[PDB]
Amino acid sequence: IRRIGLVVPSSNVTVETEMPALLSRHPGAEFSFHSTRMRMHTVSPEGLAAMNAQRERCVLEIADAAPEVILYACLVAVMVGGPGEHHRVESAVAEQLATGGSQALVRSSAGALVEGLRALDAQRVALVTPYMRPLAEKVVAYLEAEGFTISDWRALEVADNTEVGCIPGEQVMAAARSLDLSEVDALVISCCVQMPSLPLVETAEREFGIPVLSAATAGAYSILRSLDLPVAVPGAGRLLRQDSAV
Amino acid sequence: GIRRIGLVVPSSNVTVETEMPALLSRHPGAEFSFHSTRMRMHTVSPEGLAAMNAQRERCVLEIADAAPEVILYACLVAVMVGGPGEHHRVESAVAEQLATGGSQALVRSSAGALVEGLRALDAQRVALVTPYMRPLAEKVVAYLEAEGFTISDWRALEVADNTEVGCIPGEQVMAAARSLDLSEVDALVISCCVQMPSLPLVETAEREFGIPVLSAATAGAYSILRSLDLPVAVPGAGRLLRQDS
Ligand SMILES: [Ca+2]
Repeated sequence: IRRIGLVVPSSNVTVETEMPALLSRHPGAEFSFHSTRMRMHTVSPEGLAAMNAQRERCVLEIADAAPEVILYACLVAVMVGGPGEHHRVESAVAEQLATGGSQALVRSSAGALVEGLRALDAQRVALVTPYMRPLAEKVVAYLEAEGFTISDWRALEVADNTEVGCIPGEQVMAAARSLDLSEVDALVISCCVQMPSLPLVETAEREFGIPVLSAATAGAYSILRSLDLPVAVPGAGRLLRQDSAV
Repeated sequence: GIRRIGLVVPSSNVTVETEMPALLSRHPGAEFSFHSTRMRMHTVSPEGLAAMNAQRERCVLEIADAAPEVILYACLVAVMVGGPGEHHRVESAVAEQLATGGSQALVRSSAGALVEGLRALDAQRVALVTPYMRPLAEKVVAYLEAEGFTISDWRALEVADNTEVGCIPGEQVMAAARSLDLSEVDALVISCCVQMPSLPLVETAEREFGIPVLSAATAGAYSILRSLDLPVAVPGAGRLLRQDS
C-alpha cells in the first residue's frame, strides 16, 4: 500500500474522487489517500490568493501522515503565479519538509500536466477549462512558457468551485467538439482539478483520434512515474497505458 | 567512431569553436568533429539579435548537409530574449526543419543545455556572470526564473560588441565571481554567454568556492554527451562534466 498525500482546495471534491478511481485499476499496486484542505470557494485571483497562503499549515498536516508522495492538487492557484511557479511551489514544499525529516516526494497538478504533455511528445495543444476568461488566459500563458502552443481553448466561465464540480460530461464534451483539433497533438479535456472528466477521457480519445488527458490522469501519471510503477492502467487514455504499448 | 557535432553560431562568435572542442577532445572514450554555419550578427542588441535569428532556417539546411549527430543551436542570449520557454520553441522549429528534410540529428540549444545542466546538478539557488547589457542581463535572469531557479545575485559586464566580449580577460570574469555573495548559492554560472571566454577559470572555481561551477559552453558539453549517450567524464571542468566516474 502506497500512501499518497493530497493537498486540495477545501471545496474540491473531484481529485479525492478521480485519483482513487483510476489508480484502483492499476495492475499490481494498491493505494491509499490522505487529504489536507485549504479553504477556497470562488475561483478568483483573490480566492486563489487566500487559499495559497495556507500551504505552510497543510504541508505540516499531511507530512504527519508520512506519505510516499504529496500531490499539491491546487492547479489554478499555481498557474495564476505565472511562468514556472510550480517549480517554486514544489520547491517551497520540499524545503519545508526538509525542515522536519519527511521523506515524501512532491508533485503538483501543474507540474504533472506539463509531464503528461511531454510524455505524449505534445507540442500543439488544445484545452477545455471551466475557468473565467482572465483565468483561462493565465493557464494559457503558463503553458506557452513551458514550450507548448495553445492552438485553441474554451473557458466555460463557471466561477463557483462547487458548481464546477457539477459540470456534466456532455457540457464538457460539447466544448471539446467545438474545438478545431486538426493540427493538435493532445487535448486536455479537463485543465481543472475540480471539473469532472474521467468517464470521458477514454471515449474522447476514441472519437478525436488524438491523445486526451486531464489534470487528474496526468497527476496519476506523475504519481506512478515517481514511485517507479508501470504505467499500465487501462481505460484512462494512452497516457496511462504507455508501458502496455511499449 | 568520430561523432559529428553541428554548430549554428553567430558569425562573430569565436569562443564556442574554441572551448567546445577544447573540453570535448578531453574525453577518453570518444572523439569528436565540429562543423558550423554562421548567422551574421555584430551587435548583441534586440535589433541584431532578431536579424540573426531570422537566418536560422538557411543555417540549418546548410548544416543538415554535413549530417551532424547533434546540432547545437549556440545562442544563449539570442534565445532568452524571446521570452520564457523560447528554447523549446526554437529547438522544436529546428527539429521540424531537419525531419522535413532527412536529417536525424538531435537538437540542443545553449539556453537549453544551461537549464539541463543546472538541473543535473540539483541547483535551485543560482548565481551568474554575464557580459551583457543589463536590460538583456535581466531578461536572462527572468528566463531562468521561469525555469524555476532563484537568481540570488548576478553581475553584468555591459559590453555590447560581440567582438569586445570574446576579447574578455579572465581578470574580469574571475573578479565578478568573487564579487557575488555565494553563501546560499548551489551553483555558479561563471559565464552565461557562449561568446565570453570562461574555461581556464572553471575547474579551479569549484575547488576555490566549494560549489559546482559551470558555463553555457560546459553545460552544452554536458548536454551533448548526454544526447550522444556517452558517459559524462571530461577532465578539468567540474563534477557536472565528470559525474560518471
Ligand atoms: Ca520548463
